Amino acid sequence: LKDYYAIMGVKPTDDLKTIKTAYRRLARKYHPDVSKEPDAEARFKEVAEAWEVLSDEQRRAEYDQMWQH
Amino acid sequence: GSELKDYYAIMGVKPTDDLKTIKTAYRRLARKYHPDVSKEPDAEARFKEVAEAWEVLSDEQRRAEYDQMWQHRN
Amino acid sequence: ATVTVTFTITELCLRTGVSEEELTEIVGLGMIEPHQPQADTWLFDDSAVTIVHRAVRLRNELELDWPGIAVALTLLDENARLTRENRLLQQRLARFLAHG
Amino acid sequence: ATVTVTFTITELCLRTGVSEEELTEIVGLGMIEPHQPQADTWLFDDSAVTIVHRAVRLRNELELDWPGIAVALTLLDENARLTRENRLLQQRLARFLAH
Repeated sequence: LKDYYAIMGVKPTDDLKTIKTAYRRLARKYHPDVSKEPDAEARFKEVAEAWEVLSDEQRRAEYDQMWQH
Repeated sequence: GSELKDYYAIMGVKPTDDLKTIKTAYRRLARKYHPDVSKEPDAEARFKEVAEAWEVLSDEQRRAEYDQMWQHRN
Repeated sequence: ATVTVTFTITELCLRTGVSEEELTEIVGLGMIEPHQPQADTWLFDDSAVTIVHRAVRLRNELELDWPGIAVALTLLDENARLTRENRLLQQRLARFLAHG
Repeated sequence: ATVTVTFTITELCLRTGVSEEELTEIVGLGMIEPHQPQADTWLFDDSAVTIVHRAVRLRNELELDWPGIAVALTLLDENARLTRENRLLQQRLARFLAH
């Protein structure tokens, strides 16, 4: 199990607006067409996967459950 | 002894267009004429004119005044 | 089997997943153009569909509003063009240096 | 031994004319960084002022919201890098032709 919130540098209690700002920052940092980082592919892979889950209310709800047990 | 330009024609919009529409046209023209990407030979001069039109049309008070002056020119 | 494919606003919206309101802004921003801009009905070539799909992908990947997407795509394409030009100049210099 | 004068988001707002709410988004977008991001009170240095001024100029020029400005500035930094490289390569070609 991955810590999606750590990957995105947000708190488990943050709202969608805050997580989206974080996605924007991290996509700018690590997107393959924008990044100058040596580990861009690896880091963007983890960020895009986390955002895929956290951006969706239902997906985020089940992830939260799954992380407690 | 002054100048009065056709700001609506400069921005490619109609005198009746709302602010949202005019702002979209500004965005389009600024992207077209931006010095780092523009493939237009007169980009600097064209953008200057666009910025002048937008400076007026984005201000609802200035716009109202311009409309009155333009409409009634002889 | 050459063909010309034409979409109405509604057909284009269905093909690309963008709303009619978003399509209006995308047109206003100069990202695509209908056959006749001031015609009473906008019609789009399928070349426009391709452009909208690309912009939709970038909107998803960077989460920018449409004006930011239009600009980002323009800069990406200019940078890609310069990158190609730089590679060409590097090759030309190598060719010159080989000639002596 | 090296000293960097810092100041509040309120002072950052005063120096830039950008509201504290907007400055908070600009921080969130990673355009500027407070000295201690986790500290109860964010403090910034003069370089944050320089970055915000450049961003304001681009906002006036292109009328993008802050996320679009952040990306545009990054891509423009890349454009300038490629342009410097283009010029250096052109100079090397001239140097060859003149030898």
